[PDB]
Amino acid sequence: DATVYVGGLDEKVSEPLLWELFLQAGPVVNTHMPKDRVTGQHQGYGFVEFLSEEDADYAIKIMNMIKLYGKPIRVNKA
Amino acid sequence: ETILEQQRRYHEEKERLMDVMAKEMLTKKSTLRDQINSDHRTRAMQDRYMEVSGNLRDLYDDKDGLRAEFYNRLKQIKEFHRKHPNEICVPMSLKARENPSEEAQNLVEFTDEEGYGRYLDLHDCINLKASEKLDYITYLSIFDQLFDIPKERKNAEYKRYLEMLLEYLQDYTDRVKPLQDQNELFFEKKWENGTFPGWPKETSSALTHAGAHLDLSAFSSWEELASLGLDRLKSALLALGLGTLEERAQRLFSTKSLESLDTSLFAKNPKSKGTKRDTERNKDIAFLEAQIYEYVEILGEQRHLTHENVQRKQARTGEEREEEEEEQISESESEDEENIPYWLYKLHGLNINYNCEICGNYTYRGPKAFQRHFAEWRHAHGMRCLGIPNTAHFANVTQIEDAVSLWAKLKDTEEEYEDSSGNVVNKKTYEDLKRQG
Amino acid sequence: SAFDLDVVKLTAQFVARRQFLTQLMQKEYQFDFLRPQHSLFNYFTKLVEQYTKILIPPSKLKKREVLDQVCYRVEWRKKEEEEKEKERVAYAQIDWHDFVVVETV
Amino acid sequence: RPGYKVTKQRDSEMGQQSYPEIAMPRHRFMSAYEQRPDRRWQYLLMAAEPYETIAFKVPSREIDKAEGKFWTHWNRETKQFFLQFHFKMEKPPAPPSL
Repeated sequence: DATVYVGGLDEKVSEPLLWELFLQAGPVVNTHMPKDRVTGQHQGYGFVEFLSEEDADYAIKIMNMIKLYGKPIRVNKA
Repeated sequence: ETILEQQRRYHEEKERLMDVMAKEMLTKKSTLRDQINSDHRTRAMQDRYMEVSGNLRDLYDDKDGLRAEFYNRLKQIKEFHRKHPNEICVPMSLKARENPSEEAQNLVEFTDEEGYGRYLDLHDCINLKASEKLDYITYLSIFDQLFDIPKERKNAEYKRYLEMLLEYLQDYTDRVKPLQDQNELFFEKKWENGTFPGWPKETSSALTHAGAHLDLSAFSSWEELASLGLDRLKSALLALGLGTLEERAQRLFSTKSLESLDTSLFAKNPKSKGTKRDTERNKDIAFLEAQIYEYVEILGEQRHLTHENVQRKQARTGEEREEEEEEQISESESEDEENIPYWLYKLHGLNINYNCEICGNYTYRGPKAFQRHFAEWRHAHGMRCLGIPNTAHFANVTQIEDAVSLWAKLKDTEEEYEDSSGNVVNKKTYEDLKRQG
Repeated sequence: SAFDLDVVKLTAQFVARRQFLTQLMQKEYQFDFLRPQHSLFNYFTKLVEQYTKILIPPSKLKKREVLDQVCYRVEWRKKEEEEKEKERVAYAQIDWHDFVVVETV
Repeated sequence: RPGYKVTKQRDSEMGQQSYPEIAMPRHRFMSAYEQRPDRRWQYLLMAAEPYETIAFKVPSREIDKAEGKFWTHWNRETKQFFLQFHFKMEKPPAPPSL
């Protein structure tokens, strides 16, 4: 479970408000939030690696309460 | 004890069992069908369902999925029917109490376990859905009844008997297939065209062992049919019929191994000292021979099936035979119900052998990595679940032992009684003397 | 629940052989299950029946047959649901604005 | 009272000869408020995959709108209208509606 997939975001969000955002729950050890080079903008889906698995299963339970730019945030195991 | 209640519980349990084996017969009609078909060829009277039903594996309108499991459930139903027969047996063999029922009124207990523990004690399917076997027969295992070469009744292993047979004929001119050709002999051939002389010792012994095997195999592969019924049927056929062998030329044969002109001399020969001697010495063997005969007849389909198998395996190559064996094996041991930087790593200090003792005596290839083990999910699980709380304090030592004494290293007022002696007296103690005072 | 069970089954035992209970009620809130109002009453009607049954063949049972019986009991929707689902999908997924009428009533 | 009945006929194995892909017709009451000019009446539209849709104007506010015809059995199919009052002779390809 150490990693999660996160959908439905707005590009003003970046890797930092994800950092800050999910460490509110529990620390994101490895952050991945693609920067698209071609048009220089984000599609808004994320992958998160944690310290171990327990962090991330609690993360499955609590985790999908985040709302990025008035809008819904997908978090599921991976 | 009011017998009414006991007899009641009995009829109820019987009902429960009938319902269970009926639910089974429902999910997979084959269970009955299979059984019934065999029964058909033992007790000719038996009425059997429409062929269409059998094929489509349906009982009324719905065609059920085709299913080791069939046999399993058949043995389970076997033990169920045993229970039922027992209960049926024992069964064949007011204010006063309501007052005593008032006994021990004050118990805070929920009681939902009489029909539920029984219904449950006899139903399909672990936590949820892993093992089809009921709690009733949870330790029932077919592999302790069938060998791998028998494939739960598909084949019967006769290689062993081919060995013993070679030992019996004192040669090697006999091949597995020629041996099976010999077995085929078994209403008149096994009697009038015997492989060996039927008065030979080795031969009679062999025949005994083989007969026993075939019979046990028979009833083993068809649990659902009443074994005692079959046994008695055969025995009565043996006694009542078996001058059963008659020839228009030689007359009547006797299993004395001689013929007889007419029935008259045949009867007056059944009292003679000769026949008395023989029937008194070779009785068990004759009877066993007969059983081998009738049981092999009832298993003609299995005999053929195996002979076929033999020829196949025989005509295989090496790889083929190997893969086939693999298949038989898998079928045997399967659940009855399915669910470059070389100097870089030295410089950085990695790929160097190291071990953490508290974690599964685990191995770590780098010192930076092991230093990262100190803050981890699993490492903290071992600590905290071990009873050693997770904090930096312990972020050094690996061995389970030392941190136990470290955690032991990790983990009183005076209320003045009135006699001026209670300056040694504790708060709670003086409160207790408040309740006493 | 052992108490309730026991009293139900006892009053059911006597009630199975119906005047002793109708006298007990007038002689002695424990037997409140006697009225069809109290839910448990129903289960009561069961037990008594059962006991009434034991009085039936008080005769031995000498039951192949058991198997035949269980088969007959066995003998004694999904697809439909599926088809319906399909219908709902298509109905929901066709142009109700592609009109081409002929007459009127 | 008085009710309407429609008898819609379909192809005679002429073109349907060319894969269990939704292989009955469906009816719905549509308001003329939406069209590809004038409006104010309903239409009893009937549709089948290949063939073209069909409509029937219903000036009367209510006709044959019954009251608990059957004994409340719940296979919604598509809606109360379809199960309540339609028949699909699939063997002859005749759709009756009333």
